[PDB]
Amino acid sequence: DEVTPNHVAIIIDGHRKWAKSRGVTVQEGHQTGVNNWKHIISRASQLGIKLLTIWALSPQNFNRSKMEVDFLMRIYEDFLRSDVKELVTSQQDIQFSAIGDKSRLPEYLQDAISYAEGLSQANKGMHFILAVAYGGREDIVEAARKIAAKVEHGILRPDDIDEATFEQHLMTNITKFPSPDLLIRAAGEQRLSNFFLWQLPFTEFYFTPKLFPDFGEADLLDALASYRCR
Amino acid sequence: DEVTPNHVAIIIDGHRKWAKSRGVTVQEGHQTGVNNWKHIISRASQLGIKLLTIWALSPQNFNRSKMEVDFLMRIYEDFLRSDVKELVTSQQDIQFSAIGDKSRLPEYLQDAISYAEGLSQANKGMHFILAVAYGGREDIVEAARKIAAKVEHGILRPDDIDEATFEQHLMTNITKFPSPDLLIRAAGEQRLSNFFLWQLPFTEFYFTPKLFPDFGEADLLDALASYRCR
Ligand SMILES: CC(C)=CCSP(=O)(O)OP(=O)(O)O
Ligand SMILES: CC(C)=CCSP(=O)(O)OP(=O)(O)O
Ligand SMILES: [Mg+2]
Ligand SMILES: [Mg+2]
Repeated sequence: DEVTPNHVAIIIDGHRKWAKSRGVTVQEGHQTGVNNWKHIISRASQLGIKLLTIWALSPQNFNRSKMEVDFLMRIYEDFLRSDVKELVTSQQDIQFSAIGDKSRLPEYLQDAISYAEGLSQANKGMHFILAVAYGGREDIVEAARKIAAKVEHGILRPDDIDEATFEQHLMTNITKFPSPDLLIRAAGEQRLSNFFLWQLPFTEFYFTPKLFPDFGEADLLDALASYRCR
Repeated sequence: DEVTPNHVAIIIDGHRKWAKSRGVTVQEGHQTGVNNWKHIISRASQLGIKLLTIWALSPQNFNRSKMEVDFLMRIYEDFLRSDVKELVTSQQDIQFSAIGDKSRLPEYLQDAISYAEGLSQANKGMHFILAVAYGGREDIVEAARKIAAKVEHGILRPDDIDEATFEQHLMTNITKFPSPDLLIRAAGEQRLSNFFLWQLPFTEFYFTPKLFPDFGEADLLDALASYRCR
């Protein structure tokens, strides 16, 4: 249909709460979370969603323990090496990109990223964006900075700045669907936590109490049925 | 306490639904809505909230019928002439400002605005912002434009642009609490509808099904008790 969102974005959350309640380590909470992604992605592809964004890491998250953050970075490298490789080379023909401040990830993660982006570069199936070291304020600031540089070199005048111009300097300029139709946030909190900001003026929000390690294909289906009801 | 938000913002909504269900005119839905404001404002003042923002009109709302929009503009002039005058001159000593594209309101509304802003100019009680012809994308765009002009005149260089700089060119630069701690939206929809965007990265969202003509002091209390629970 057209009652199918073009862009769906997901804030993952609840991994430590989940660990805690399972009597298990937070690293294991994280790993079980990330293991969900591939099925979520496949399911969104089957539903004819054109873009799925999973938010994996904010700039503020670099304030957690070094050990926690390093474990996440490796779990993500592993995801991009096994799971994403499968997705891009499967019949789903998924296109992979990452957005965020990549300069800020270790070299090994940056390499995993460019490998999966190269591998999937010509694919024509659903776009999958992994937003990693991505923050909405930082995106806007960085847009404003690029536009200012262009102003400084006479390439652009101040009154040329409109939404559309602004939109082309954001990190979402890699899609024609920058603005999510549907934003899903697991684990019950009702806030954006410095995810997309510019990109959300008419996005439908969907909040579930479900902890993300428990979040599956059915939970995506549920979010979509809410969406179709609005 | 400090478990009292500094800034609370409210998206009003549900007036036509309410009219419809009361068998009454939408103009009357709107009037009964706006009549709620003064008690909401007084209550927020009593609770020690430092800033309340009520969003009265978006740029997209200029797409409704001319008659509807004109009725709203007059209802707002009346609010600023009777109710706000009382609030600013009462012991609550409320400070009034309006934000948004004021150029775009009729002259009579612009005059009501400057009169209430002058009247309350030296007050020291709670700040009350009426956001009228205000849209979050437009705010960001207009910020970016001012900053670009300043770049063009050598007043600012591109790498001087940071959050803080960005924040000082937004329409919320009239407060030291630009970012709401708590955002309330009546009538059940779960979206921002092009309200604040930059200002919301850590704002707590509170959605009530209550139609705004039915929204009173108790509903503000309820939103605050949810907030204190997060
Ligand atoms: C999805 C991740 C990367 C963003 C962080 S959600 P969080 O638990 O880090 O943020 P809050 O502390 O819940 O506002
Ligand atoms: C509070 C007012 C001024 C903003 C508009 S809320 P709305 O009913 O105009 O917007 P939606 O159509 O519900 O997205
Ligand atoms: Mg968390
Ligand atoms: Mg409405």
